[PDB]
Amino acid sequence: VTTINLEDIKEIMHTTIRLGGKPESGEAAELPIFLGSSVEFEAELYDADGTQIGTAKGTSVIFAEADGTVMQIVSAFDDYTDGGRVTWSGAYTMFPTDEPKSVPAQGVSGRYRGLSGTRTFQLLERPDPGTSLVRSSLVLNG
Amino acid sequence: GSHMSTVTTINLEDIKEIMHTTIRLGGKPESGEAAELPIFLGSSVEFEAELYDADGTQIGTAKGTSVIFAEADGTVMQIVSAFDDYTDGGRVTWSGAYTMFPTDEPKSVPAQGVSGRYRGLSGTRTFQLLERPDPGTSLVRSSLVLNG
Repeated sequence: VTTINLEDIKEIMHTTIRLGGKPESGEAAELPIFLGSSVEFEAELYDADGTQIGTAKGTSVIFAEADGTVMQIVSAFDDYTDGGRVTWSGAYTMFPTDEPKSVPAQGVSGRYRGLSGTRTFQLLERPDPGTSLVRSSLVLNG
Repeated sequence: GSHMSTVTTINLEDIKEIMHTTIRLGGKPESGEAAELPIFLGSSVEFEAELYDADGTQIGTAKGTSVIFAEADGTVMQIVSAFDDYTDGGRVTWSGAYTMFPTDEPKSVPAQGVSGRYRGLSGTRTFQLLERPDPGTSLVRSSLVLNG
């Protein structure tokens, strides 16, 4: 039974962050709609020795649940030079912002195809709105 | 990179989807840590749906969440994270971002077979809003194409 286990991924994430808010014009202004704050990102992925192992790209958007829990939804994927492509997506709690977060992941190509598991990501440093340092990990099996 | 081999095909067309929705307006956070931050809660939909073939036989269920946001030029988008569970015992995840408007044209995001006969296949999940027979319900025409 195959198990894949990437720990201590260094993830350098180039972020485009958008405030959102009430639409002002267009069809959306005539509908009950708020635009959520969003992050569009591209990232380089490195192993714990600093060797690049791949890249990532995705989008996350802020929303809230009935109980008042502020959430983020993300849809993203990794490309691993060695392993292949791994999609990942789900909703996770926004707060606290410095704890590790995880959503389900699916391997879809290369040696990762047909395995599924969990993609993890923890914000270490956000020095400016353009780049974040993330500590990441991936487990797949099947 | 993604998978280009298309040795095996699964093509599900003309799925009739009865979608039950929980709609939240969103807006500015009113309490807590989020309120001190410059953020907006996107309008969101949490949904569960029964999936039928064209004969009225249930072929599965779907569950997910979608949220409205916008691109830099102001184009309104939705992001969705979801999955189908089919009656033959497999799951297909699907997620991505698509342009909101017009709300009546077919939309689609990438899809991944994760278990059952779908495992290891990849492709596209499509969905088209046909009508809203009441504020809690959407009737959707859907299709799923997977290969690998």
